[PDB]
Order: sequence, then structure tokens, then C-alpha cells
Amino acid sequence: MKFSNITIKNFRNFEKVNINLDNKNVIFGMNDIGKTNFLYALRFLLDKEIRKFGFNKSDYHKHDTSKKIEIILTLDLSNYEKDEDTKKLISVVKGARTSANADVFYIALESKYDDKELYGNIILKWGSELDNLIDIPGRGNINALDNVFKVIYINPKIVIYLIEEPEISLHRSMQIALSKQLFEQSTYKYFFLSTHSPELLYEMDNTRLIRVHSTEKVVCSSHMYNVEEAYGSVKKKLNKALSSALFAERVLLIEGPSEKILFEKVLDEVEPEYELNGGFLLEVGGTYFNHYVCTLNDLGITHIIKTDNDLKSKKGKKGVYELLGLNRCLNLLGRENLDEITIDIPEDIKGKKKKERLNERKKEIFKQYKNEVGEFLGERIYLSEIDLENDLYSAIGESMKRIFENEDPVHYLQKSKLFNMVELVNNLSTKDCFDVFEHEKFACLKELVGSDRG
Amino acid sequence: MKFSNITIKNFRNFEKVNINLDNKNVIFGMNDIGKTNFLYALRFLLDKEIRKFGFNKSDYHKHDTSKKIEIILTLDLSNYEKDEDTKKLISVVKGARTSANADVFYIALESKYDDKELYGNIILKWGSELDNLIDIPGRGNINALDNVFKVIYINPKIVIYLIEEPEISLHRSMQIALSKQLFEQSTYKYFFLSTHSPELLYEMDNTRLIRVHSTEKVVCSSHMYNVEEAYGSVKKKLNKALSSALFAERVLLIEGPSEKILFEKVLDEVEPEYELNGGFLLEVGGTYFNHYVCTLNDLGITHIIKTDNDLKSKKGKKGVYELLGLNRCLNLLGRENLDEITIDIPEDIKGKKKKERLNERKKEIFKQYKNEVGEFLGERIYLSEIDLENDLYSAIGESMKRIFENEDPVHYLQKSKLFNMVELVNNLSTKDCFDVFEHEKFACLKELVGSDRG
Amino acid sequence: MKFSNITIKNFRNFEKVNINLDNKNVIFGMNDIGKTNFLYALRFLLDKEIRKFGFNKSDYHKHDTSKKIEIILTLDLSNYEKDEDTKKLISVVKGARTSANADVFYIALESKYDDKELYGNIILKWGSELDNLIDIPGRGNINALDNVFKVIYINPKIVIYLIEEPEISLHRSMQIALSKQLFEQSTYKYFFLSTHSPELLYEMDNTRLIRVHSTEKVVCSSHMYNVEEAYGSVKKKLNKALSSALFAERVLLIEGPSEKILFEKVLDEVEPEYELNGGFLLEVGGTYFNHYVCTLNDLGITHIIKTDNDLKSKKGKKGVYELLGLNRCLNLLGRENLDEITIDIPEDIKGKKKKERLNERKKEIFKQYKNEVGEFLGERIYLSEIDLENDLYSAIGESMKRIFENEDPVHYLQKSKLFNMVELVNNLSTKDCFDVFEHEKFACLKELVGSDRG
Amino acid sequence: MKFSNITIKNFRNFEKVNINLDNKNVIFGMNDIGKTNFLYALRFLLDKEIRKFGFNKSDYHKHDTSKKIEIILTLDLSNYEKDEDTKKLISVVKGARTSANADVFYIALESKYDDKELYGNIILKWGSELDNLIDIPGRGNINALDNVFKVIYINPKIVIYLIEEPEISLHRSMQIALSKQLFEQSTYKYFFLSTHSPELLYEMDNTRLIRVHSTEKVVCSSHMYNVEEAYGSVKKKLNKALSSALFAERVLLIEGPSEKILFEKVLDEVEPEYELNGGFLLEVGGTYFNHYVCTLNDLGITHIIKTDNDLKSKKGKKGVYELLGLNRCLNLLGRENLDEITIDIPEDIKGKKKKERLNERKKEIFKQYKNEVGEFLGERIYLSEIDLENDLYSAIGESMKRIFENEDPVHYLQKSKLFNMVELVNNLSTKDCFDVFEHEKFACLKELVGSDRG
Repeated sequence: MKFSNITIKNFRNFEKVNINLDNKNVIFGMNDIGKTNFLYALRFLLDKEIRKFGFNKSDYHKHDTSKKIEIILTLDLSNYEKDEDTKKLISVVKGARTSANADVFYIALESKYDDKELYGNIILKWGSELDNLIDIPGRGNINALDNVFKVIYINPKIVIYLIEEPEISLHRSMQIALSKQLFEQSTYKYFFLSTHSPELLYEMDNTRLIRVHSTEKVVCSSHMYNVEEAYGSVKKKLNKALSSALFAERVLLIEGPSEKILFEKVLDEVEPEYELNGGFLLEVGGTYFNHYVCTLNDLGITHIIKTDNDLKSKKGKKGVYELLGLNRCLNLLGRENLDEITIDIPEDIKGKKKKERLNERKKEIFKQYKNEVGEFLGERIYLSEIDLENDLYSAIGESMKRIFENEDPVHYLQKSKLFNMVELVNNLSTKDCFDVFEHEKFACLKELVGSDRG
Repeated sequence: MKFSNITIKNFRNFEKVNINLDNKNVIFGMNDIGKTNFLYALRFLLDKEIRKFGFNKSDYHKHDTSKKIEIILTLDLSNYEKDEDTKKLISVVKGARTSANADVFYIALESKYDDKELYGNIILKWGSELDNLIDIPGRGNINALDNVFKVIYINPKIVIYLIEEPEISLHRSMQIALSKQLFEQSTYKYFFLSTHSPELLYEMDNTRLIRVHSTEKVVCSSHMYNVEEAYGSVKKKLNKALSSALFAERVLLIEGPSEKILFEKVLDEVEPEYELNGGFLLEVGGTYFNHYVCTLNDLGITHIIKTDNDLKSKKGKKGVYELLGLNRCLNLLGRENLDEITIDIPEDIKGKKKKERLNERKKEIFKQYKNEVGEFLGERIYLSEIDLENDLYSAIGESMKRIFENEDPVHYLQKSKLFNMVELVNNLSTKDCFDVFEHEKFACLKELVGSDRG
Repeated sequence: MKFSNITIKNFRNFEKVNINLDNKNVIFGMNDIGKTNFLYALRFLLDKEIRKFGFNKSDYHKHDTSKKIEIILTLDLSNYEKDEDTKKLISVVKGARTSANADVFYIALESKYDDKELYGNIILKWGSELDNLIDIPGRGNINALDNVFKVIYINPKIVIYLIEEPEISLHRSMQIALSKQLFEQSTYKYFFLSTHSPELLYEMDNTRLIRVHSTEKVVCSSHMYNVEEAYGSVKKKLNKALSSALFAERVLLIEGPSEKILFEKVLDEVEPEYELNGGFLLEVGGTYFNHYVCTLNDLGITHIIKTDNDLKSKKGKKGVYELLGLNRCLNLLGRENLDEITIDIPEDIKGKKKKERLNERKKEIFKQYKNEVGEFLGERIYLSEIDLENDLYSAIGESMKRIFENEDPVHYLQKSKLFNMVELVNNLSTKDCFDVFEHEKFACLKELVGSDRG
Repeated sequence: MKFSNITIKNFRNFEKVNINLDNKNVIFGMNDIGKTNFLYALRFLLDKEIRKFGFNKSDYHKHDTSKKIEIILTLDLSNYEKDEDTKKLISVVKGARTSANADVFYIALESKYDDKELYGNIILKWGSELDNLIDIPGRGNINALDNVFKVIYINPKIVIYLIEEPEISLHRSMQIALSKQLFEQSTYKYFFLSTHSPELLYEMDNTRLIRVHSTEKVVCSSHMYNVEEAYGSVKKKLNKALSSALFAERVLLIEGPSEKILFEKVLDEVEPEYELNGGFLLEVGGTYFNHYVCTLNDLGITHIIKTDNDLKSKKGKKGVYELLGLNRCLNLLGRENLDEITIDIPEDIKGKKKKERLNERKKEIFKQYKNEVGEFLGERIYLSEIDLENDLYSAIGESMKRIFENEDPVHYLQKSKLFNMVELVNNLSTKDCFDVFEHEKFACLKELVGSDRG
């Protein structure tokens, strides 16, 4: 058995929502009322201790309008022959599946109007098809649906867990321990989890991620999160980086710590983001962008990428290079990897002349694929012509020639990436941070901020 | 007026504790009962709503032993021009202090025995000296101490705020907003704050940090946290890095993301629960170590440093280099910076021979200062001879020659730091990570784990 | 429809109890737990707010023994023209009862075992006969039984009221007002009432009185209380006298205030705690005893009768007298009244000789009917030979000659019944009251106390 | 020590009340809020658990007007030298009584305004005189007044009990037991008791009775209730009669059960809700009226008396009679008893003519003392000329001649008091009950009803 989707037609703030499901569902977002009402909708469907009180006047969409509450759950009855849960579900629902080739099962919840005697009268029905459902029989206080499912609710037979906000008064090491227990152990086969803590998502895999949007109207996006076998050795940094970005509205994907130093200085001088959200800065280095981009795109989070046009030399060869920075953006657009170029160079001196020759090659590569660069710019993908250091020289190069006594200030900062960046940031003023922010090669910061003039 | 220290001579789980204070005090740690009882001790000293109920039997260290509760607060009254709160404390407390030469002031709490009549009878006294205190006069239900101080308690006249766990059911952007309001606005002049969330400490300055140790016996370490004017341009990254490290037991200070990739691969193969038991990896890049080390040392957190012997060339000068990797560790040991050396290198080729000459000079430098290196190993400071890549080649170099078709994998892995390290991690087995973990040049990982063979 | 009886086959202190019912049921007694659980048994039968929680482990007679709870209510459904409630019960319960020849109708409750899964699972069934009951159909949270009956519970569709202890913090005039509203108004057609206050019973008629016995085992006696049209002009005195006697264990029925004054003096000298242990003195004068005796006998209260052999003259006729004192006891034994006698007395003097002739006639009538006197003594009926004053002279006559200067104290004490008896009580000692108490003509006091020597 | 009075000068419904006190105080009445606030005023004076919360805004007289709450208690410090409670009070109040001849002690409560800081600040002071009170010294949370007194509050050192409504869910035999314990045992030396049940007053003596009047404005009447040694043998009957009359507004004092039969039939035909509005019929026989009348007069209950002009013969002498009916009313007005009169009557036949001669003597006696009869009529005292059956014959005598076959229906009613009055009441209509009610010899019933319709 595998939960597929739940449709809630009328509830406290749900109107016609459909949320795709899996086993191991996780819900998060700004709307705490929507997450609480999602868990209470599950409790009304599958827990008798909540269902026995019926529906009140307050638990309709408007308080006297659209008096038909429907909650329907899809179950995917077709499975393997050897699993116990499918057969133990089928053995209770006898007259349900009229055909033995039935693949989909439905558990429905109907409600009467609240005007009659100030009561709701929840009525439950199964059936293997949406039309022609039949009633769930029960002799007394107990339904036949209660014989199959058990619901355990946590707040500080087939078993479904509902964990609400377990990080309250909890140290972060115990949150990481609970994350490992939730997503690795076989005890929690079916659960629904709501949280605000990114430390509960450091170990996460084969889970359905549900994001509830910031609006008062409940909007839900669902993504089926898997980590494939290629990223198994870099899974921990990937999950630790992405878990804090899941709680953001706007995420800028950058390479390393020196870009974070520069962008945090520029943002602290321009907009300290006490008025704004203050979206996330995400460090992505050594991998491709497709995993983060599909995860954030299916969840409704806007993704901004600034990258450099790198030329990676091949291993064990001479004079051949890969178009890695172009290939990552082409993989983002869904294209295939380009062929490798061959660069023939004399020896001469190999210190400083080779970087100039490679920079000229990067310039003419940037000239060749300008249409693909415009297609990257159609999305929020920003590919530098050579490197971000050259863009910084094109923005604030007079200040860089003032601070650094060398005739060129680029190579002095390339020769020590982290240490010289702090020296430039220390001697950096308010005027030229705005010069960086207003430049046309730093529009990624403008998209990350997302400012409105008024 | 500035709070200096509070001494609690007998209370429900305190024995003889003495905690130094400031304005803007922050308390954190594993022992939640100790933090709650610290806030209750402050409420018993300064809040009449807690004093009017008196002391029970349970408000004692052992439930009958050493029945004399003393809570004494030191104030350091006399300033000349600093504030108006000193004068409004003088004008009410005219009795014991008359001369302006008295600089130190005391507010003392005493309790009677609970053996007979089942009551505590909290008695309060002021006085400018520890001997010869005099009673606080009060005509009815109200003391004269209540005219000076006001206490506001938050849980989800001179004014003192007591905020207990404000991050409960709170999104992390609002935690950052509350941190900025707590440590930048002038509304919260005096407060005591307890928290589990690192997002409430992204903006912190001029504050007293109190750490409560993991033991059942209450041990408190207090540090006066300031950020000086040199680190003002890198303050936000530094605070964001240090706030998560404040909630750990063992912290390893590393340089950048390549070290993090390699070390989390090695740790995930060897001990995948290092974050559960209190380990943390801290990226420190572009600054000196002393600001992190003094903060972690005064709070009782063990600090481990893994660094490389770098040569830093100056700006505008040719042939002179800085012994910066030695200089950071010498600054950690409280010593002055070494003088700059001169290296004479001919024209030749600048690519590969220059690196070999610099590595040879680093080997001679490492041989010259071996006594200082042994003193660095006396503390938890680990300085490599050349680089981490050479130590990795000394550990798993046959594996690196197997993965990489180049005969020298050190140069190939140093051409692209981030992408080639992910490639090495991808084709890495369980046998290689134990070879890295058991090597003598990677004892920092053993100190971070904390396991001792003998 | 008229409530007939309820049988509770297993409940938290009921074993096989069977209580006859009517409309307007009143329950009282020492066992407060039994009254509370009687009202809870009614709530478990007829209220969905109590049924929806089911049965616990504590809702059983012994906590594991005889796990089959049955609560069955009989209704005597079929009338021809009496009310409209019968037709509105037929119209919903069309299934089991179709013919109009079925006069008796049943509402049955059954419960499952609480051994496994910790639930009771109350199951309800109707049917016009005890065998072959059928289930009550209900589509959702609501039964078809809930459509007919409504239950309103008071504690400081056919409607049943359940009033529990309404006299709490209530002035006694409002208790009499609630009594008049409960037993005269047509709003409370069906109710069950529990009380400790006799002021709630000053207006009672056409009601079923249920007494719960003082034992821990629940014993219930039911009496159908009516006041006939003969006692309609003295109804308020019978109700006010009997309401306080309903809360007693032993009741002595006396004539007037002289007997009460003498017996309260004697009891205050001998056993001053007769009211604490359950004794009561009831004044009955001018009526027959049968209305009190049948009510007290059906409720399990022991009744003791002390009376005098009076001769009652008729109106308008001379020389004919009625044997009223014999006739009341003969009516108590279910026998017809004796025929009138004729006494021939000459003119003579009418003051003192006439009383002696009447006393001699009373002595010879007492000699004639000694077998009937012995049968009265078989029950708790005590008939004096002439008068109580002669028995007092036969007990303490020397004391009466000492107090009163007249040689015959019987005539003097009979000239003024109230003022001379107070004079005899005033000059009375402890020795005289024990002489009255131990005399053979005052065994009614020994039966009222209840102490038996052997 | 003995409590004398408590003055409450501003409280939540008290304005300037003075209530005289003794030991063993009992408070009752319609105003439940006034009794509850009287007990709260005692708790605010003498209980630290109520003083430590202070005064709110609501517990002032109006919600802002006359913000000066004063509660003062008087104690009678003069006592015998062997008394312990006086000595243990004096040993704590050291500087209180400036003279050793001080007889009166004061315990005073004062309050501050609640306009600022929203606090009451209860301040307590002793002193042996109303001017020049001094503060109660207390070092911490505890006053010196708390060392002397202990307060125990009951709701379903010198020790004061406060029992509020103990008859709730209590059987009446336990109420009589608690009454005997409260008023006979020496455990409850000091108490204040509030009740609604007359069964808690069956044993009562040496107590202060406080009645709270039916108005919303708190009016309190206090009476010192004692039973003298003359009524010690009729004490139980007297207390059982008076306890139910203490909860009434208008009380008619009648002789025996025949008058109760007649008057309660007449009231059931005329004013069926006489007891609902505060009427009560009290049987007084064989005693004088003064003990009931002084108790009801000091408590503010209106007393109505209907009595007959009886002639009682004297022991041991022939022909002398007492004017008992005149003497009881003269004792009510505070006059001495009249001398006995002598009637010389020959032997003749003493059946019927003797009663006629005695009735003629009663008529001329009624003619002699007509001025005293008018003075009795000035109060609510009604004395018949001969007897009540003669007034009944003067009212409805035609009906009595219709029912009774005798030409003289008075003597047929006199020869059997109880059975013939029931026979008259049985054959009694609505018309002649209004004839009894409207007659000028039955104005006591009109005063008993007493409805000011206008």
C-alpha cells in the first residue's frame, strides 16, 4: 500500500486542495494554521477520538457556506503479492473491489449540513471507484475502518504517526538524532511531520516534501524527494545546505566562501534585510545544480544561480578542456553536454601567459554561445564571461587599484582567494558597495532581494 | 549601573555557584533545569509575585540539608556621568550609602528554615558592604526595593526582562528579527535570555554569554563577548558560524569546503554519529583564530585547530613572503609576529618549479621552528608541513594514483579544489577512510571525536 | 407512553437490580453513589454524549468479573387515545412493531468485553419482545433512537429531565417553589430527581418514589405515590409531615404535641442521639393511618404506631359511640369497621362520673377484643386501654402525686393538656424517664430506638 | 478574650456596617453575596493567604469611589487572670497597651488607593485605643499578628474556624450531628458559620445570630441567643420550632395543630403561595411567648400572635383561676402578672352550664381590660374573647350548623379537637374560606400574608 493523494473539499481554510502524498510525508511553511488543519483533517478521516465529536459550526470554510465537507484518500491497492499490509487491507474490505484487477482504493468522508440540530454527522464510505461507493458497516461505536488503521498523535493494524512540532525545548543534537530515527528506521513506515527546524531534515530521503505557501489562502506544493546513487558520497553537505534553504523564499546559489564574504559585505552595506525577508545564500560547489533546482522548483521556491565560465582540464590528457560552467547550465535547461575543445599552446612561461590565453578562449566561447547565454538569462541563471573577480574589477576596479598597490588587482586576489578578499572587504566603503549592487553583472543580487520601489 | 555577578549560596539545584554578569546576559546549555532555576532565582530576588508565596520544602538543595538560602547581587553603583539610573538608585536607598566614595553595592536575600511551620520567610537587605547590611523597610505588602526595579517575564523604575525560550513555534526569520531587536535596540537595556536556537544569536555583541555544562551538577562559565573594530566588516559570517558552534562540546576549526567534504566523507564512513555526541566542524577562513578561541575557551568548549603552513606574498613587493601560518598559531600562544623572509627565485617558469621551491622553503621553515611546533601540539593546534593535500598523499596516495590517471595526483587535485575533491570522494571506499582516520597527520579528527584508545 | 421499569443487569455497583418506574420518578436515600450511578445508567441508555465515550474498565460491577452489561427499559407502548407520543414513537420504530396488538416495547443496551483493546462498544437494540430484538439502524454518528428522545441534565421529540441535587446553595422558599413547579406544571412530564431536601417534596402527587437503602449493596424500593380525593383538604399537612419522615429509618406515629413534649423529654434523658441514628417522631391527628403506613411499608421504612382507645360520639344522636381507636387499627389490618355500640347513661352529673363510666366501658371493650389487640401487637401497633395519661400514671404515678398537689393527677393533667404537661416535664428527673422507658406500656419507644437487649 | 464587634467601613458591598459579635457566630439570610463577602472580610483581616494578594479594583464599594478600606475588630482585652488566651495575646503585643488597666483592644486594617500602580497595599495596625494606633512589626513575609491567630477555612495560637455551607450533599442526620458538634463540643471555641439548612440549628445556645436582610443593600441584625434554665426541659422542641422560623419573613405564632389545620386549609383556598413569599406558621404551646418574640424582634423578623383568653385553675385550691391569656400578653408588653381571681360556683351539674359561666366571666374580663387589649392590638398581638371556635362560629356559623347536625356546632367542635376539625375542613368550600379571611377577628392571617400590593 502507498498513499497517493488526499483531497479536502471543505475544511477550516481548505477550498479545493489536492496534495500528492507518499509514505513519509513532511509539511512545512509559514502558515501554521494550515499545517495544523491539515493534521486535523487527517485526524478527522482516520482517528475515532476526533471523529466521535462530529463537526462544529466553526469547522466549515465560511461559517455558513458550502455545507458539504468531503475528505477523500487514495491508496493504490495494487501491490506485490508478498506484502502484508495490502492483503490485510483487502481481507477486511470484502464487497469493496468488485473486480480483482482493481488498482485504486478510496476512503471517503462525507458530512451533513451544520444547520440541522447544530451537528455534523460524519459519514464514512469505501469503494474501489469514485462513483458507486458503499458504506462502512459498524455494529456500534466502532467502524470496520478502525480495524485496519491505528493513528498515534505526538505533541510535546496499519499504524500512521502524526508528529507535530517535536523540536520544542529540544537541543539540536537530539533533533539530528530524531531526524536519523525518522528517515532511517523502519518503525516509522507511515508518518506525517510538521516542523520549523532545519536540523530535523539533515537526514532525509525517499520522502514527500509539502510546502505551505505564505499566503492566507492555503496553497500546497508537493515534491517527491530522492537522492540518487551518484550523490551518495556528498549527501550530508547537500542535505545540510538544502534544509535551511527549504525555509526560505528566495535562494541564491553561489560557489564558495569568498563570494559569500563579498555578498554579505555588500548586502550589509546596502540592505541589512530587517525590513525584507532576507533570503538565503546557498553554497554549491563541486556538483551540478539539477538536484537543488528541481527540489526548489517543485516546492515553489525561486532559485537564482550565479556561476563562472570555467574550463576544466581533462585527467590524464594534454591540451583538452571541458566546458563545465556552460555544461551545468545546459543540463539545467535540459540539453546534453557539449563536446570537448582542444587547445594547443607552446610552453614558453606557464605561469601568467597561460591564464591570459585561457581567458581569451573563454571570451570567444562566450561570444560563440550568446544565444544560449540569453536563454540562461531567460531563467535566473547568470554565467560570468571569465570569473567573478573580473566582474568585480569591471565594477569597482578603481577602489581595487587604490587598496592594492599592484598595477593589476585581479591576480593579487586570485593568488590568495580567502585572505585577500577579507583585505578588500576591510577597506571597503558604502559608496562602492552600491556600485557593486547597481552594476549589470550583479543582477543576481537584485533578484535575490526582489525589492519593490512602491 | 552594571550588573557584575550574582552568588546563589543555596537553592534547589545550586550549591555555591558564582556567575559573573553584565547587562544583556544570555544563558544556554544542556541542563534545562539549571537554566529554569537560574531564572527562578532571579525572580525570587527581584519579583514580588514570586516572593509573596515564599519558599517551599522543594526550594532547597537537598530537601532538608543546609537550610540557609542566600542570593546576593552585586551592582557597582557609583559612576560620575554615565547614567541617570545610578541617581535614581541613590535617591531611594539613602540610608546605608550616603558618601559617593562607595563604588560597590549589594542586594541580599536570606531565608529562614522550613523545618517548623512550613514556611521560608524570605528577608531582603541592602548595604554597600557585605558585612553590616541593613533591612529593606516596607510599611505593608510593598518593599522599598520594589520602587526601584520592575521585572517583566516572557514565556510563550529600572526594567529587567526575562525571556524564556522565545523560539517555540517560531519561524527562523522571526528569530533573526528578534535577535536584531534584542541586541541592537535600546529598549532591552537589561535582560536575561535562555534559548536553544542559534538563529537568535546571529546578531550578538556587548553581551555576557553563560554556558551551563552538561553535568547534573551545575557548572557555569561566563564570557564577556565583544567584536572589535577590526572584524566589523566580517562580523555577520563570523557570528553565523560561531552561533552553531556555541551549542557543541567539541569544535574542529577548518579552512574551507574541501576540508569539510573530505572530513564528512571520512566521518560518515567511520563514525556517522559525530553530530549526535557533540562534534562540530567550523569553517574559519580569512581571519585569525584568536576571536573564536578565546570565546570557546572561556565558555569551556574544547577547540581543535587544523591549519596549513602558508606563505603569503606582500602587495607591491617582490621576493618577500609572510610566515602567516606560523603567525596565527603564535598569536594563539600570545606571541608577537615573526619577521618576513626573503626568497630569491629566478625567472625560469612560474607554474610548477616555483611551487616546488616554495614547498622546499616550507620544509626548511618547518624544520627550523620544531620547538614552537611541539608547543602547538601541546595545545590542540595542528600545523601541516606544506598542505593538507600532501598529508592526504602521505595517507592514501596509492589510492589517489589508482583513481587519477595522472602520475602526480597532488598537482591535479590542486588545479581544481572543489570539483576534483568530489571526484576523489566519489571513488572512495571504506578502507581509505580508515587509513585517513588512523594516520598520525590526522589526529585532529580523533580529538574531534574524543575517543581515546588508552 | 408510561415508563414501567428499568433492569440494570451489570453496572458499577448494580448486580441484578430491577426498579419499577413511572413518569415523575424521585430517588433518595443514604447511598449517594447508587443514586449518581442510577442517573449515569439512564444517561448511558438514552444520551449520546455519554454513549460516544463508551465504557471503561471501571464501568463494571467487579472490575473484571461478569463482563456483560445489559440495561433494558420497558415502555408499555400501546394506548388508543391517551397521547400523541405513542404515535411519534410508532412512526420511527416501524420495523419490529407493525401490528397495534403489541402493548409492551423494549429498548435494550448491550456491551462487549473490555478485556482486549480497552473499549466497551455499547450496542443498542429495540424490539417489542425480549427475544428476537433487532438492531437500531444509524447511518453515521447518530442512531434512530436519538430522533425520538432528548435528554436534558441539570446540575448546580420526547424530553426526559434529569435533575441532580438542585437544593445546593438554595433558600428553602425556592425549594418549595421548585417542588410546586416540578409536581404541578406540565413542562416536566418525564423526569428523574435526586435530592436530600424535604422541602422539595412539600407538593408531591402522582409520582414514583424510589428509596435507596443504607447498605453498600444497592437495594431499591419503589412506591407509586398518590393522594386520593378524601385527603384533598388536608393534603399539605400529610405531605409536610411525611416528607421529613421519608428520610428516616424508624418512624413513630403519635397523635399531638403533648406526646411529642413527653417523648422528647424522655428521649433527651435516655438517648439524646435518636435523630442521629435514624429516628423520627411523626404527628398524625384527625385522619386514618393507612396513607402513611402503605407509603412507609412499600419504601422499606419501619413504622411504629402508638394510639389510644377512643370513643367517638356521633352528631345529632344521643347515646351511640364509635370504636374509632379499634377501627383505625382494624383498617390497618385490612378489616371492615366494627358496628356502633350504645351506652345508656342517666342524667346525674356530666363532669366526672361520665368519664368514669366511659373508662369502664373502654376497659370492657379492651377485654372483649384481646385477640385483635394481640394481632395488633404482632405488627408494630400499640393501642392503650383508655389513654396515655393513665399509662403515665401506671408508670410514674407517685412522682405525679408528688409534683401536683391534687390527689388525682390524671384529671388535673387532662384539664389542660399542653400547659400541665410542660409543668410535669419541668419537675421531672432522670429516674422518672428511665421508669417510663423501661415500662411495658411504652415499648413503642424501644422499637423507635431499635436497641434490643436479647 | 471575646469578640465584640467588627466595623467594615469600605468593602465590595459594605458601606458603614457595624455587626456586634460574640464567640460562636452564625450568619444567615437571603443575600448570599453579603454572607460570602462577610467571610472574605474576615479572611482579609486575619488570613495571610488572602492578604498576600492585596486588594483589586473590584473589591472596593463602588469600583472607584471612596478608596479607603477600613476593617476594625474589637476584642475585650479585660478578662480573668487564669485565662490563657488573654495572656498569650498580651505577651505578643508589647508596646500596645500603654496602661495596664486597658480593657479594649483593636486590630485595624487600612488600605491605600488603587488608582496608581493597581495595588491595594493592606496595612495592619494594633493599639488599645482608636486614636494613636501603631504598626504591627514584621521582619519579612510574616507579621506579628500571624503569631497569635490561626484561621482554618472549610468549604465542601488562637484558632478561628470559618465554615461556609456545610450541608451540601449532606443527609440531614449528619447535619444534626454537625450542629451538636458545633454548639456542644469545646473544639470550636471561635467560629463563624454560614448556612441555609435549619437542621444545623437544632442544637444552638450561647451563640450570636446574624441575619442578613433581603435587600441588595447589606443590612445586618445581631442577637445574642441564650436559653435560660426555665426552658431547659423543653429546649429541643423550642429549637426545632424556631430554627425553621428563623428563615422566614413573617411568622404567625399559633397554639396547636387544629389551628394549623384550619388556617392552612384557609390559606390553600386563598393564598396558596404564602410560604413561598416568606410566611411561616409556628406552633407555640405550654410556654410563654417572650423567648420567641425577643429572638425574632432582635433579628428583624415580624411576629404575629393569635391567642385565646384562657382561665387556668390553680393546684390545691378550689374556685381560683389564673388569667393566663392576659398574663402572656402582659409579659410581652413588659408588665407584671395580674392577681388571681375567685369564682364561686355551686355543684349542680358541671357538664355544660359551668363552661357557660366561665365564658361569661371571660366576656366580662375582656370588657374590664379593653384598654390593655387595645395596647395588645397596637402591636401584632390578637387575643380572642373566649376561644377560636367561637370566632369561627361568629364567622361561618351557618356552614357549621349545616354540616354538624347539632343545633350548637361549637360544643361538637370542642368535644373532639382534631377529628371534628378535619370533618369541618373536608366539608368546606371556597366561599366560606374567604369569609374567614375577610373577618375582623382573623386579621392575623392578613398580617401573615402582608403583601404590599397597594
